[PDB]
Amino acid sequence: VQLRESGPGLVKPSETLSLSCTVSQDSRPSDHSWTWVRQSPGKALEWIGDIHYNGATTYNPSLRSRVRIELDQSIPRFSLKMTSMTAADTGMYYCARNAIRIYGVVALGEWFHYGMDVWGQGTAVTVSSASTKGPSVFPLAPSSKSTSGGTAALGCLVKDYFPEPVTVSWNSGALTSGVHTFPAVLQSSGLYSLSSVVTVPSSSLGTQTYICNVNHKPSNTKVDKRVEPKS
Amino acid sequence: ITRTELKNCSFNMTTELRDKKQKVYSLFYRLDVVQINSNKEYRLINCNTSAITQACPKVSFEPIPIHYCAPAGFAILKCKDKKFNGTGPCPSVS
Amino acid sequence: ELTQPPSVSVSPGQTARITCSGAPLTSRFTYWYRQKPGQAPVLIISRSSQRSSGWSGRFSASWSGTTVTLTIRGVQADDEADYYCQSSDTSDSYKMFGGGTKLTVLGQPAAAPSVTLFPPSSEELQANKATLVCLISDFYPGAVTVAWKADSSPVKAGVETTTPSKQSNNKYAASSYLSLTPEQWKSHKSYSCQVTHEGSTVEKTVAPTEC
Amino acid sequence: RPNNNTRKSIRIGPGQAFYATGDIIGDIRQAHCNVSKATWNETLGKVVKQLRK
Ligand SMILES: *[C@@H]1O[C@H](CO)[C@@H](O[C@@H]2O[C@H](CO)[C@@H](O[C@@H]3O[C@H](CO[C@H]4O[C@H](CO[C@H]5O[C@H](CO)[C@@H](O)[C@H](O)[C@@H]5O)[C@@H](O)[C@H](O[C@H]5O[C@H](CO)[C@@H](O)[C@H](O[C@H]6O[C@H](CO)[C@@H](O)[C@H](O)[C@@H]6O)[C@@H]5O)[C@@H]4O)[C@@H](O)[C@H](O[C@H]4O[C@H](CO)[C@@H](O)[C@H](O)[C@@H]4O[C@H]4O[C@H](CO)[C@@H](O)[C@H](O)[C@@H]4O)[C@@H]3O)[C@H](O)[C@H]2NC(C)=O)[C@H](O)[C@H]1NC(C)=O
Ligand SMILES: *[C@@H]1O[C@H](CO[C@@H]2O[C@@H](C)[C@@H](O)[C@@H](O)[C@@H]2O)[C@@H](O[C@@H]2O[C@H](CO)[C@@H](O[C@@H]3O[C@H](CO[C@H]4O[C@H](CO[C@H]5O[C@H](CO)[C@@H](O)[C@H](O)[C@@H]5O)[C@@H](O)[C@H](O)[C@@H]4O)[C@@H](O)[C@H](O[C@H]4O[C@H](CO)[C@@H](O)[C@H](O)[C@@H]4O[C@@H]4O[C@H](CO)[C@@H](O)[C@H](O)[C@H]4NC(C)=O)[C@@H]3O)[C@H](O)[C@H]2NC(C)=O)[C@H](O)[C@H]1NC(C)=O
Ligand SMILES: *[C@@H]1O[C@H](CO)[C@@H](O[C@@H]2O[C@H](CO)[C@@H](O[C@@H]3O[C@H](CO[C@H]4O[C@H](CO)[C@@H](O)[C@H](O[C@H]5O[C@H](CO[C@H]6O[C@H](CO)[C@@H](O)[C@H](O)[C@@H]6O)[C@@H](O)[C@H](O)[C@@H]5O)[C@@H]4O)[C@@H](O)[C@H](O[C@H]4O[C@H](CO)[C@@H](O)[C@H](O)[C@@H]4O)[C@@H]3O)[C@H](O)[C@H]2NC(C)=O)[C@H](O)[C@H]1NC(C)=O
Ligand SMILES: *[C@@H]1O[C@H](CO)[C@@H](O[C@@H]2O[C@H](CO)[C@@H](O[C@@H]3O[C@H](CO[C@H]4O[C@H](CO)[C@@H](O)[C@H](O)[C@@H]4O)[C@@H](O)[C@H](O)[C@@H]3O)[C@H](O)[C@H]2NC(C)=O)[C@H](O)[C@H]1NC(C)=O
Ligand SMILES: *[C@@H]1O[C@H](CO)[C@@H](O[C@@H]2O[C@H](CO)[C@@H](O[C@@H]3O[C@H](CO)[C@@H](O)[C@H](O)[C@@H]3O)[C@H](O)[C@H]2NC(C)=O)[C@H](O)[C@H]1NC(C)=O
Ligand SMILES: *[C@@H]1O[C@H](CO)[C@@H](O[C@@H]2O[C@H](CO)[C@@H](O[C@@H]3O[C@H](CO)[C@@H](O)[C@H](O)[C@@H]3O)[C@H](O)[C@H]2NC(C)=O)[C@H](O)[C@H]1NC(C)=O
Ligand SMILES: *[C@@H]1O[C@H](CO)[C@@H](O[C@@H]2O[C@H](CO)[C@@H](O[C@@H]3O[C@H](CO)[C@@H](O)[C@H](O)[C@@H]3O)[C@H](O)[C@H]2NC(C)=O)[C@H](O)[C@H]1NC(C)=O
Ligand SMILES: *[C@@H]1O[C@H](CO)[C@@H](O)[C@H](O)[C@H]1NC(C)=O
Repeated sequence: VQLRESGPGLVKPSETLSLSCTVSQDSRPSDHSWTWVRQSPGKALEWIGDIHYNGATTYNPSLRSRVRIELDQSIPRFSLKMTSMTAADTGMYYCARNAIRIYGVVALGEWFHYGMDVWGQGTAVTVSSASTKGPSVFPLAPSSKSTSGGTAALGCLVKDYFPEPVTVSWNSGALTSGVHTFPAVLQSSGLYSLSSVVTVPSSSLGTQTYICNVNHKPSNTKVDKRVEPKS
Repeated sequence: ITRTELKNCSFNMTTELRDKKQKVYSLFYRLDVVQINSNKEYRLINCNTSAITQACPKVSFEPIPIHYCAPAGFAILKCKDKKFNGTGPCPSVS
Repeated sequence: ELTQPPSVSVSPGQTARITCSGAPLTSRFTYWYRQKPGQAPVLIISRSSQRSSGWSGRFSASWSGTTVTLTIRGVQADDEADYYCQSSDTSDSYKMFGGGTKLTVLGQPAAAPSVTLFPPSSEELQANKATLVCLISDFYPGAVTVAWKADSSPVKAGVETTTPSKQSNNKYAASSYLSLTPEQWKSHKSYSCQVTHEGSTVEKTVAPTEC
Repeated sequence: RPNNNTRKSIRIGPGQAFYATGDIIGDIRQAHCNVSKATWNETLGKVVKQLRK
C-alpha cells in the first residue's frame, strides 16, 4: 500500500540522473505493472514507461535515448535513468503504480488495466548549475497587544535556499490547527527566499512559543530555532 | 465500444403458427458464418452448401468402451509382442 | 496527439462536461484524475470489470466516436482542480498525455486580503545586510499591487514581487518580497506597505526599533 | 471454456425448439487447453530418440 520516493532530486545538465522508489506493505507487488510520470514547470503532465517483474521494457518514444529502467527482483527498488536529455524538462517527477486486475488467463490476453491507483510522496527535480549555500535561521519578531485574544502572526523565516523543496515544521509538527507556507522568487542570484508565518492561538504564551525546523535537504538538514517569547 | 470472435445476431423464424412470424436475438460463433457482400447482415455458412439438423439435447457425446467381438466360427487374434514394429510375424499371439 | 481542453468553467451545483479527443480511442480506455496544486492525483474512475465502470454516484462516463464524455455529479461544489486525460496507443505500447482542463466554480466571494505585514527585525540588523519582508497573502484572485512607498507616496525601487499560487481552498498566496540595504532601513522612513485591489484596501506597519 | 452460457429455447413450428445462446453472464473469456510444460518436453524427447535410429 505504502510507496515513497528516494534519491537526491537535483542534477547538473551533463551527468545522468538516477532516482528510485520504495514500495512496502503491499499485498502483491510482483504482478502489478508500474510507470513513472513527470510534470513540467508549465504544468504539463507527461508519461514515462511501464515495467514489470516480468521484465518488460517500454518507455515513451520521445525519451527512449535518455531513460533506461532497472528492476530488483529481491526487494522492490524502482530505479530510473535519464542520460542525454536533462534540461528544460525539469520539474516535479512522481512515483506511481499502474494497477492491474485480471479477467482470466495470463499470456492469453486476459489482464485488463486497472490504471494508476496509488502514488508516492512526491519529489521535485530541476537543473541549475549553482549548488546550495544553505538556509540560516531568521526570526520575525512579533508584537502583541494587551488582551482578549485577536491577531497572532509569528514567523521564523529563511532567506537563502536552493532546493525547491521546503520542509516546514512548527515545534516538530506539533500544531496542525493552523499551518501556512508561501513560495518566493529567484532574485538576481537564483537562490529563492521562502518564509512561513503560522497562525496560532496567542493571548498569553508560557514556554510554548514554538520552534521551526528546516528542509536544507542538499546540505546538512537540521537547524532548530525558537522564536523569542514576544507575546 | 472496443477479440470479437462472436456475434450478437438475430433473424426471424417460424413460430408455432405458420401464419405468424417471430423475431428472436441469439448468438453465433465466428467461422460458423461468413459475410454475404452500414449494418452487418450475415448468413449461416451451411445454408450455402448442405442442409442442417440440430442434434438432440439429451444425447450423450461421451465415448464409452465398445468391444468388437468375433462371430461364431471366427476368432480375433491379438498380438502380445510389445515391440511390434510395422506389421510382421508377431511371435506372442493370444 | 490526443486533445484535452485546458480552460473550461461551470457554475457550482450544476452538471458539467469533460471531453478528450483522440484517434487511438479503442484499446486505450480513458484516464483523467484531478491533481490539486502541489499534491498527487487520485482515481477519477477505475475499471473493475471489462464491461463498465461508472458505478459510484459521484461520476459517470459516456463514449462517442472519438471524443469521450466524462459526465459528473449534480453538485460541482468544493471539488475543483485541473482534470488531465491519458490513454494508450493501439499497439498497447506507449501512453499518450495531452493536457487537461482546469475548472473554476462561480459564486466566489469578494476579494479581500488581511495578513499582518512583518518587519525585518532581530537577526539582520546584527548581520551585514537587511532582509526586507512584507508578506501579503490570501487574495482571490491576484492582479493586486502592493505599492511600495518612500514616506507617504509610492516608489517601486526595483523590489521583487513573486507569482500567485493557489493553496488551501483555491486561494492564491503569492507574497511580496523587498530587497535593499540596512542603512536604508534606518535612514529612509518608518515604512508601511499597503495593498490595493478594489474599494476598501487595508495595510499594516512594520515600525522601527520597536523593542 | 470459461463462458457461462444460457439455454434460450424458441419454438419453431409445432413442437420443435431451437436451443441457442443467450447473453453470457459473468465476463467473457477465451477457451484454452493446458499442457504440462515439463511433462511435454520429456515426451518430445523420447519420440525423437526412437525416430533417430
Ligand atoms: C489452466 O491454466 C490457467 C492459467 O493458469 C488456469 O486458468 C485461470 O487463470 C485465470 C487468470 O489467472 C484465473 O482467473 C482469475 O483468478 C483470480 C484469482 O485471484 C487470486 O488473487 C486475488 C488477489 O486479489 C486480492 O489481493 C490483491 C493483492 O494480493 C489486491 O490487490 C486485490 O485488491 C485483492 O484484495 C484473490 O482475491 C483471489 O481470491 C480467490 O481465491 C482465494 C484463495 O484463497 C479465495 O480465498 C477467494 O474467495 C474465497 O472466499 C470467498 C468469500 O467467502 C468465496 O466466495 C470464494 O468461493 C472463495 O472460497 C477467491 O476465490 C485469488 O487468490 C480471480 O480473482 C479472477 O476473478 C475475478 O475476475 C473475474 C473476471 O473478471 C470475475 O468473474 C471474478 O468474479 C473476479 O472479480 C470480479 O469480482 C470482484 C469482487 O468484487 C470485483 O472487484 C471485480 O470487479 C470483478 O467483477 C479470475 O477468476 C482463474 O482462476 C484460473 N483458473 C482457476 C480454475 O483457478 C486454469 O485453471 C488451468 N486449468 C486447469 C484445469 O488446470
Ligand atoms: C444482444 O442483443 C439482444 C437483443 O436486443 C435487440 O435490440 C435491442 C435494441 C432491443 O430492441 C431488443 O428488444 C432486441 O431484441 C439484447 O437483449 C436486449 O438488450 C437491450 C439493451 O438495450 C434491452 O433493452 C432494454 O429493455 C428495457 C426493458 O424493455 C423490455 O420490455 C419492453 C416493454 O416493457 C415496457 O414496460 C417495462 C416495465 O414493465 C419497461 O421497463 C419498458 O421500458 C417498457 O416500457 C420491450 O419493448 C423491450 O423489448 C424489452 O423486452 C428498456 O427499459 C431499456 O430501454 C431504456 O434504457 C436503456 C438503457 O438501459 C436506454 O439505452 C434506452 O434508450 C431506453 O431509454 C428509454 O426508456 C423508456 C422507458 O419507457 C422508453 O420508453 C424509451 O423509448 C427509451 N429510449 C429510447 C428512445 O430508446 C432497453 O430498451 C432488451 O430488454 C434486451 N432484450 C429483451 C429482453 O427484450 C442483449 O442485451 C444483447 N447482448 C448483450 C448482453 O448486450
Ligand atoms: C518458439 O520458441 C522460440 C524459443 O527461442 C521463440 O523465440 C523466443 O521465445 C521466447 C520464449 O519465452 C519468447 O518469449 C519472451 O520474449 C520476451 C521479449 O518479448 C517482447 O517482445 C515480444 C514480441 O517479440 C512481445 O510479444 C513481448 O510482449 C511482452 O511484454 C509486453 C509489454 O507490455 C507492457 O508494456 C506495455 C506498454 O508498452 C503496456 O501497455 C502493457 O500493459 C505492459 O505493461 C506485454 O504486454 C506482453 O504480455 C508480453 O509480456 C515483449 O515485448 C523476453 O523478454 C522473454 O525472456 C527474457 O526474460 C526472461 C525472464 O527473465 C528470461 O528468463 C529470458 O532468458 C529472457 O531474458 C522471452 O524470451 C520470445 O518472444 C521469442 N522470440 C524471439 C525473440 O526469438 C519463438 O517465438 C517461439 N515461436 C512461437 C511461434 O511461439
Ligand atoms: C460457399 O460457396 C463458395 C463458392 O462456391 C465456396 O467457395 C469458397 O470456399 C473457400 C473455402 O475456404 C472460401 O474461403 C476463401 O478461399 C479463397 C480461395 O482463393 C484461393 O485461390 C485464389 C486463386 O484461385 C488465390 O488468389 C487466393 O490467394 C487463394 O489461394 C481465399 O482467397 C479466401 O481468402 C478464403 O480463404 C471462399 O470464401 C469461398 N468462396 C469463393 C468464391 O472463393 C464456399 O466453400 C462455400 N461455403 C463456405 C463459405 O465455406
Ligand atoms: C424480419 O427482420 C427483417 C430485418 O432483418 C425485417 O425487415 C425490415 O427490417 C428493417 C431493418 O431496419 C426494419 O426497419 C424499419 O424500417 C422502417 C422503414 O424503413 C422504419 O420506419 C422503421 O423505423 C424501421 O427502421 C423493418 O421494420 C423491417 N420490415 C420492413 C417492412 O422493412 C422483417 O420485416 C422481419 N420480419 C419479416 C420477415 O416480416
Ligand atoms: C519392421 O522391421 C522389419 C525388420 O525386422 C522391417 O522389415 C524390413 O524392412 C526393410 C525396410 O522397410 C526392408 O528393406 C527394404 O525392402 C524394400 C521392399 O519392401 C526395398 O525396396 C528396399 O530397397 C529395402 O530392401 C526389408 O526387406 C524388410 N524385411 C526384412 C526381412 O528385413 C519392416 O519394414 C519394419 N516395418 C514394419 C513391418 O512395421
Ligand atoms: C453462471 O451464471 C449463473 C447465472 O447467473 C450463476 O448462477 C448464480 O449463482 C449465484 C451465486 O451466488 C446465485 O446466488 C445469488 O442469487 C441471488 C438471488 O437471485 C442474487 O441476488 C445474488 O446476486 C446471487 O446471484 C444465483 O442464484 C445463481 N443464479 C442466478 C439466477 O443468477 C452461476 O453461478 C454462474 N457460474 C457458475 C456455475 O458458478
Ligand atoms: C489438470 O488439472 C489437474 C487438477 O488437479 C492438475 O493437477 C493438473 O496439473 C492439470 N494439468 C494441466 C497441465 O492442465
